[PDB]
Amino acid sequence: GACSWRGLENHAMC
Amino acid sequence: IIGGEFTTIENQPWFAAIYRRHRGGSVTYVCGGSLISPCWVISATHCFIDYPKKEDYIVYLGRSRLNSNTQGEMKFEVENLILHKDYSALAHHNDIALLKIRSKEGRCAQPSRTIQTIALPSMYNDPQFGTSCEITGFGKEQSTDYLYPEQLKMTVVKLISHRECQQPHYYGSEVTTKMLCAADPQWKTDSCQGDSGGPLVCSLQGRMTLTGIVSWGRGCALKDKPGVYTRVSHFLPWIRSHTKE
Repeated sequence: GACSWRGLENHAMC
Repeated sequence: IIGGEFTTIENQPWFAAIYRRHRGGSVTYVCGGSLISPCWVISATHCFIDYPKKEDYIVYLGRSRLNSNTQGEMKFEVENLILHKDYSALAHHNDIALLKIRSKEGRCAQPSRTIQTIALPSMYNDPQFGTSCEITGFGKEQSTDYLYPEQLKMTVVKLISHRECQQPHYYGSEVTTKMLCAADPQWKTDSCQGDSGGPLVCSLQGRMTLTGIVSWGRGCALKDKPGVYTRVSHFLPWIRSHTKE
């Protein structure tokens, strides 16, 4: 998923 | 980093390891960064946007391993966390951030064998497409991995023209002129989750230069889906003004 990509590190939804 | 090789901090001594302390006391790795002056680390805004509080963060320099101490390392608090006001968001615009670092003793970085600064590029001066550059980080070694590697990694990717990256079967309108694409010709090596904020370094007229900052990409080491990097040479005035804060 998107939460496993570069760009979403340290994100609330992830 | 997908593929590539294990390394130590002597081979990228500007590399900064950035962690966040949680409510409860636990500490987790956030992102990489690059030391551009004794008091300043540059990274990506997306790493911090959901938790913009400076007190949450810990920065290490001279660190070769994710969860153990490296001899000679230095630990810092974040005195100021500066995010780009024009950030927007997968294809992040203006994905650039500054961290002013200060130790518990009130000092900045002290250069050593394992701690050095990296030079910024000249304005709007980037290597030609096809140039080999290096990327460094503690990010995933496989897209499907749960854990981060314990040891620092680096690899080499080649710069892709904006013309090529703009193609529909690449990234289309998602990639702007303030971004740089880079990939392996066989798509076999790439940055990945957890490498964000870290350095893309190219030799620009003999000198090592911070060309890019790991920003985004669809998946990792996938055909027609390069890594996307913030184009540092297009942000020099922003860096110049904000490092006086």
